[PDB]
Amino acid sequence: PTINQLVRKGREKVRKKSKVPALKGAPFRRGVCTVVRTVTPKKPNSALRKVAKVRLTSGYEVTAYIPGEGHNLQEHSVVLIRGGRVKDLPGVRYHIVRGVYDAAGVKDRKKSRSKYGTKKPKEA
Amino acid sequence: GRYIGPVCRLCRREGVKLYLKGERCYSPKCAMERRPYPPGQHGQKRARRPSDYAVRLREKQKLRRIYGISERQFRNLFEEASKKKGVTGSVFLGLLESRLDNVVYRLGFAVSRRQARQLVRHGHITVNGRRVDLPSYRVRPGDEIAVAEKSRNLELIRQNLEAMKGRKVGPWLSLDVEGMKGKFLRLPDREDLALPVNEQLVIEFYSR
Amino acid sequence: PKKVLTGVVVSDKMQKTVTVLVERQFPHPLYGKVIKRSKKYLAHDPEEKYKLGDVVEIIESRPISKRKRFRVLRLVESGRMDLVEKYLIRRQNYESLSK
Amino acid sequence: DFEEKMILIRRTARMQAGGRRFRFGALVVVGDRQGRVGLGFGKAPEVPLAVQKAGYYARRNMVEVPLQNGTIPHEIEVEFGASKIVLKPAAPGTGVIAGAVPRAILELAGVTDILTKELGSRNPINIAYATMEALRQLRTKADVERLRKG
Amino acid sequence: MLTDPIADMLTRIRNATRVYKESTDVPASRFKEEILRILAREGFIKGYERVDVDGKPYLRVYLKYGPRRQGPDPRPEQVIHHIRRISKPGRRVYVGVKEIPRVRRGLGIAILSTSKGVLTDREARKLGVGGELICEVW
RNA sequence: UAAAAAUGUUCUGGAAA
RNA sequence: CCGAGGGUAGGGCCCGUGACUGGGGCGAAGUCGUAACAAGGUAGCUGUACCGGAAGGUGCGGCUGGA
RNA sequence: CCUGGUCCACCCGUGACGCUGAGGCGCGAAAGCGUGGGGAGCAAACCGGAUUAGAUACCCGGGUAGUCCACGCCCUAAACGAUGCGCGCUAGGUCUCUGGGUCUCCUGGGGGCCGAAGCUAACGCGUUAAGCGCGCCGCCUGGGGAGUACGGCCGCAAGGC
RNA sequence: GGAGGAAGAAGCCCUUCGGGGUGUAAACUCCUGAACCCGGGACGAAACCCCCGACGAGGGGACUGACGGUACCGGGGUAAUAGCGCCGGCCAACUCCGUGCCAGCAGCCGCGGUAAUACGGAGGGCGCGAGCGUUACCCGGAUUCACUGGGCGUAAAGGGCGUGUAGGCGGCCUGGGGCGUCCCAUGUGAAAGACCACGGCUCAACCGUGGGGGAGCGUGGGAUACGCUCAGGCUAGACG
RNA sequence: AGCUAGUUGGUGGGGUAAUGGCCCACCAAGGCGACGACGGGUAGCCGGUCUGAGAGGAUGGCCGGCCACAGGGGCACUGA
Repeated sequence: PTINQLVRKGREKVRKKSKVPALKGAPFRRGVCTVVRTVTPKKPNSALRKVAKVRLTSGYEVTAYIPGEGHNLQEHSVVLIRGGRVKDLPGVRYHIVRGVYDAAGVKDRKKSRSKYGTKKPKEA
Repeated sequence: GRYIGPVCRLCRREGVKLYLKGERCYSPKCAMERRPYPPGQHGQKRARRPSDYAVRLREKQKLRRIYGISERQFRNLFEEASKKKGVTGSVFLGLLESRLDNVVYRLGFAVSRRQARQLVRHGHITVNGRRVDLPSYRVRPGDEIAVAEKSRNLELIRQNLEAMKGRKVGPWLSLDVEGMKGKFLRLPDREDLALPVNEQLVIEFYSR
Repeated sequence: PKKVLTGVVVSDKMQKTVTVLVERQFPHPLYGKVIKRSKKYLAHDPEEKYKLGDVVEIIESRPISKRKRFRVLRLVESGRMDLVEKYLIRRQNYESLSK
Repeated sequence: DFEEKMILIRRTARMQAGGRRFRFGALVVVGDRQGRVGLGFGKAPEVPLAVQKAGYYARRNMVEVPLQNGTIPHEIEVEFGASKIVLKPAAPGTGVIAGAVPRAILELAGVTDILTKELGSRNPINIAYATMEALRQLRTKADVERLRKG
Repeated sequence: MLTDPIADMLTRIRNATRVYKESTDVPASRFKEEILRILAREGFIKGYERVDVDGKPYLRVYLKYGPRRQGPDPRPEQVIHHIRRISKPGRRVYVGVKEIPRVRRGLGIAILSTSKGVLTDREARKLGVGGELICEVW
């Protein structure tokens, strides 16, 4: 466009949209699972992913994913939302953080334990 | 902290013989002299044309591992080595030679590098009068590095100080063998340091 | 130094006051192009002797009233109803940019 | 003889009644790190075959580079296809600031210090060729003058 | 009605140089001659000369090329490789003496219009003046 | 340029290479 | 005299919510057909208008991105 | 009969009076709407016949708006060269409409095709540029949601922006 | 912790059951001495004030340390923590077993349906280390709002077409003005920060001293090519 | 997308350390707006900070300068 047309209209900044409204960007956000079920994934893949539907301190009720194998969440377990989406679950855009509040670490995990609560076993 | 662990395990892997142990690593068994291959379970099979990245990694590790300098310092010192007016190639290599303990090792005193460090961490080493114990201490021109007195009579300092009779020091250092002194006449040169390292790569590895 | 601006006279239905239209040009802060722009000042006319289409200088002055902070320094040219029409015409069009 | 260094090998396919039938592409760059490089793209039914072939043409598509202390006389922005490449001279010590494809060439040409930037389509082949035109078009104060004599 | 005499002139040169024309005609302007004088001194053209086409004042620029070449396409190398108008009416460009551009590491030239005359980058720099940046040629 | 000629449906999800 | 605030009344902007309702996106293996892609079996697309469970059909004009 | 654009020739007059153009205003195929008029042929809708598993279609027989005129609305399109307006510059060959010529052919304006240089992702474009340049305007920033909703303006409505 | 230390213990893992790996790693030998112990122990504090000289200049005198019995120094002195991520490609790093579109992974492309370098464990490896990963947000990469530095026949993109308001832009010659513009001088541009040089804490991080930038805008002076403005002259655009 | 009654200007007053519609009578009808007035949203500004080849982009916590506020709100007294 003509310089004159830039002088008049000028350019336009992009403005990025957040993939995670956990308000204040808040690295995380606390909440309570009001529904803790298992959804069937998107396509290529088949499975029974375990997802909790949690009510938040942001004033939002979102559905999040419970990473790892085997979890201990019930209809009222307080939980810490982390934000990180799941490709197959059309709805889930956040990950429940293992090892915080009612969320138990992953029993017997031995690799990447840091990413799953699961403390550290004593070589005993 | 400064690795500490299987080192003549890197004489291997980098495939470019290393003497981080000194005496032995200098013998007919640098570990290297029996396995010119990397460790692990595989270690002796066809090797994919290492990526343009890999080469640089290996070049860097070659160097950094060759001092014991832990990355943080290594890469840090590298940056200083950048702004400083001049070729990063010389400079850096030079700033790696200015490492107190290093010079210690560079001027007999200690059989090897890892050993020269401890000598520093115990006082045994001394500079232009007052003593020093920071392996990171950076030597400057006209400064001699002297052993302490409490040591001079130590079984180790002996044998190690003996290996000097006959052998000459690097073209930028002197040495009062009987009076354990020797100065640092000037920052070493690319050629003087005959290192199995291709600095120009180690440099490219920090671009990305 | 008191700021001295040169502009044309558009309007003067005020008592002892005359609105002046000062033009200026400058490089665009990002795109270079030199561009005009304008402002109107309410210069004081105690003598009541300057009128429409009068290119006059305007000097900074101790506040004479709200808005009026300039006095007419000196006439620079008379008769320029041409410059005034442009202004006038621009204000006229506005009456079509409504909803 | 020269250095030789491939930039990329690749496998393409054409179809037939019985399904797809393959073929290989070797884009090889060869030089002496002191003024002479050449690029060549070979095609064959076996990788080995293609890379040898790409090496052959390689020496045939040569080009004198006016190296000057390890760098290029001036700066050029050559476009090829929708692939643009920019070469800007550097000071000693800088090194080669380019991508894999252009570096391979510049490095075998003997260039030691150079600022580079790929713009537009970064297609390997196309950038690679856009780099050779670029090097091919450089001049030195010397041949600029033998141009505007009098 | 032609909106940029100079721009046009630069273009007419470009156009014929690229089709190995012996000379090209361009409408006469005192300011334009200046440019041309510089284009001739720094050696880009063989020379210009006020002439008259159909009763009107024109400038005949004489192009200069390189020697014939080998292989396919023997079309000679070009003396005027590049020639781009910098300051145009749609956006003028003025440069301080410190701000003066260096064209092609030195193997090229920019042409400024200063209060001291239409001079080149070197001439402008030496004279410590700056100005409107007419064009650049390499 | 001017431009005739066929009544008749459908094939679960992944993966092929 | 002015005046924080309070009080009656009526406008404006925005947010939440509402029986029921409109269409939308998404969702391994549901139902009906068969509009389009090869004169895709009535060349296709198109603005409009009427019509039809549904794709869509027909009218009028236009396009070739059809012969 | 009234009237618009436009081109050639003579170079006679004016003497930069120019280009472009947000808004505004005007025009704007077909269908569609409001009065009234008109209505042969054609023909959405609609009713038959036939085809078909079905046939709200294709084919056949009928047929009302409409198509036609006037006045006023509507303001959309594959409104297309899917290519904004103007000016300068950059090989030719050929066919063609219209003007002037010292009517071999030249020269001006227009309509085509092939192609220098150059451009393009390619296809292709190429003095009727999609080439090389300057001026001004419009417009584009991944697909769907959607030219949808809310708001506003417009319209009788349909809807348009 | 350092230096020695096996054609190489055991255990664990692979195996074409010869063997290969973890690995000089350990054990083992000497050697240094983080911690801790005893003794000593700061700088930061020199004037207010007092005395001689006038309560001036100058000289001398006395009080005062929260941090601290800390830093630091002397002597003595024990082998004295290691973890986290990752190893399909991008991207450094591969094998065995388990599972069998399950359980699970996943930043993008995608891994799993009975031989999975992709899930989970192990061995092994790579990276970084008192750290190592994860989430959120900013810039980069993104010439992906393109001033530098992009586009619109078919990929998103020419307005249905005119006329025209504001605006933008404007041919050739000359002269006056000197707003744009360019040049010199000068005022301003605090400090810290940043950069460089050199110094002070054993180094560094911190820290001090010095040095150098700076457009912008004010003031005074000057230039006049180009743009602008007034004026005169022209005819190649345009109109008649 | 239009906004404005202390609204825009005047004269004479009150007021103040002082200019001024800051406030007041009286008079005149003005002022402002697509160069975006009025309105809605968000926000303390800067030195700088992060990023960038650069032009830019993002940001304004510590330290330094200016502003503003002191439970929400109005007002004055003392006084340089």
